[PDB]
Amino acid sequence: FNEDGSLKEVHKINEMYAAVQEELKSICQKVEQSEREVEKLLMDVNQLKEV
Amino acid sequence: AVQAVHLESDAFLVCLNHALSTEKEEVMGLCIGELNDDIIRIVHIHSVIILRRSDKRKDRVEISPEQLSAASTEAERLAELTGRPMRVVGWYHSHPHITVWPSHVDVRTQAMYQMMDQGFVGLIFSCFIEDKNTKTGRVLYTCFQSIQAQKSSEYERIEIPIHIVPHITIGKVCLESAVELPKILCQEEQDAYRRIHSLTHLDSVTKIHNGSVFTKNLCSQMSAVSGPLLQWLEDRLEQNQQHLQELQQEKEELMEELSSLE
Amino acid sequence: ALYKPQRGLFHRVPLVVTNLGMSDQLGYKTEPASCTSTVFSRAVRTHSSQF
Ligand SMILES: [Zn+2]
Repeated sequence: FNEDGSLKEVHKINEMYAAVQEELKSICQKVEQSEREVEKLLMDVNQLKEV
Repeated sequence: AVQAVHLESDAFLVCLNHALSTEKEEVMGLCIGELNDDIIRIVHIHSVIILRRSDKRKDRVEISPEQLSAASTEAERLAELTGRPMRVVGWYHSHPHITVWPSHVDVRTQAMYQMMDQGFVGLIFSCFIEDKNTKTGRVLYTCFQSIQAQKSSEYERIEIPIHIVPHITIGKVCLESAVELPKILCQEEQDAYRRIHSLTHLDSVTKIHNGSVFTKNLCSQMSAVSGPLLQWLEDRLEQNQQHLQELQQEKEELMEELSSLE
Repeated sequence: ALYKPQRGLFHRVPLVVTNLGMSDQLGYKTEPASCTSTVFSRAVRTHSSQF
């Protein structure tokens, strides 16, 4: 039960969830960057096809 | 006054994934966009904001002016970040195991929001529909507004044409909005648990029971939401890598075809 | 039956007996929630040792 209330499971699981949340944040950032690169390359290809 | 609504698939995906998050209750959110003119008045919806519903219960879906203030803040932030003239233009909610059409309560709420601004439109997503006879699944959506009845009684429904604009790639706003689902679910569980822990006059064995319940709830959240969401993002990164390789090959091919001609 | 005074007359009051049956609600999820996620597996595995 730990001291001053709280529970050990509560904090362990909250920290595990925070770790998974940060993993998702990192993967979200990098996938967003990949989407930006795809937009750039696709605009280039379509403009060249128009020409 | 309003004549049509265009919704960027970029936000349609967030709406649908929010609707498919749970079948046991109705969920809600707001729709950000702009006004546009032709010939015809149209609303272009670019992004959405996911909301946590406090009242819950069946058919009782309403938005607090607090969430309206949050939505106007998000609208200003996105208008300055993107340089677009973005305002809060609509709302959406989910009807799991329930007809796609709006209820009298949905229409009265749409009228209560139109009293704020006649430019406001409503969306509805009909989720998990079961039919063991056909063994077929369905998912539906509709857009609507409200108008005073034929005689001087009370508001009635009216349909608005809605189309989906192909946004070839996912916008940063929509990814940053879609990753809010696990965070909002975890915050909901945490707030429920904090309201449980507020009653200091409480048994210890009861606190152990509640801790076990909290642990199993977050385990379910991770098994059903965070895990599949992360897996989908990994698979999409693989798809994006392959697509970038193919498009780079095609760009080099077209560059070689066109460059030597001069 | 339970009785309590109200209007000088005594009226019956409901009685319930607490028992284990009151929402023990055994769950135990079977069938693995297996994911092809490298990041999810890595995080769960890193923080498994913790409890
Ligand atoms: Zn409704």
